[PDB]
Amino acid sequence: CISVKGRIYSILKQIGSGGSSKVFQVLNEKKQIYAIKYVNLEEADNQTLDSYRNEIAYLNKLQQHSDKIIRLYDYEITDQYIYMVMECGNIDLNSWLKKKKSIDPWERKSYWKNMLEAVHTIHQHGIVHSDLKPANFLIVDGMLKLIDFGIANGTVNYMPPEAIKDMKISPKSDVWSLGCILYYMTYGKTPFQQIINQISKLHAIIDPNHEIEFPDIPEKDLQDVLKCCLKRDPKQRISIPELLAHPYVQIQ
Ligand SMILES: COc1cc(S(C)(=O)=O)ccc1Nc1nc2ccc(-c3ccc(NC(=O)[C@H](C)c4ccc(F)cc4)cc3)cn2n1
Ligand SMILES: [Cl-]
Repeated sequence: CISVKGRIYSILKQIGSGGSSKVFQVLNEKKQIYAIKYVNLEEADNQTLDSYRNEIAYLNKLQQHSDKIIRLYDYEITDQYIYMVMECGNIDLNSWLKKKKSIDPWERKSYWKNMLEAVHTIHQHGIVHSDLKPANFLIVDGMLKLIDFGIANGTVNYMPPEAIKDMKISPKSDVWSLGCILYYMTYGKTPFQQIINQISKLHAIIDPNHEIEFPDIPEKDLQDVLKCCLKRDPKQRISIPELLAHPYVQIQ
């Protein structure tokens, strides 16, 4: 059992395991299920501490706004630890993408509508996630949900081109990454999943004369979204507001 704000939660099991953190499935007093995230601050430098405070502040704040942000029922913070008590998932996306070989199309689209609402609402509060990946979303009553904001602190397929020339972050960056996910969700893999040598996989992402391949398919709209989501020049890439009005999410 765990105590947050003098409330007892019988642990049912581990679900998540970071270096300094855990996620637990958990029964409350009335034996309703919840996920609780534990973070251990014992070893946490001052920025890492501010990053946590910020992510939490912003996750706290976007409760009102969107059911597509992971619900957060309560939290405690202390110099030693953090507990966050949250609605409990079925499974993350990275998980659910690996097993599924064949995806119903009215359900891929429902999930895409869900990703757009979520990322739309963080863009409206000046949050660019800057590292979107399926890990960052969670299925919850068949509804897809964002669980973090890329503020707090090993795949590389979802990385947008402009990211690689950091070496300035516009919400377009997120659109690329949502792209990369949607691509996997229709062509069973990410765009640069074939190019295993990483030094060159980076070179492919930035190269305009390199051509991402979009197999012709039944939903032409969906083919259009992916091409528009994966334009290298971010000012030519399609905005979240644009994507929300695209036939693909609009035509029934
Ligand atoms: C059976 O349940 C399952 C099973 C399987 S599995 C093993 O089948 O793949 C998989 C999943 C579930 N459920 C589940 N439910 C929930 C609810 C909430 C979250 C959740 C919410 C927010 C965060 N936030 C953060 O990690 C960020 C980085 C953060 C936030 C605050 C900080 F101070 C520091 C960092 C992270 C996780 C995760 N899960 N996961
Ligand atoms: Cl509660």
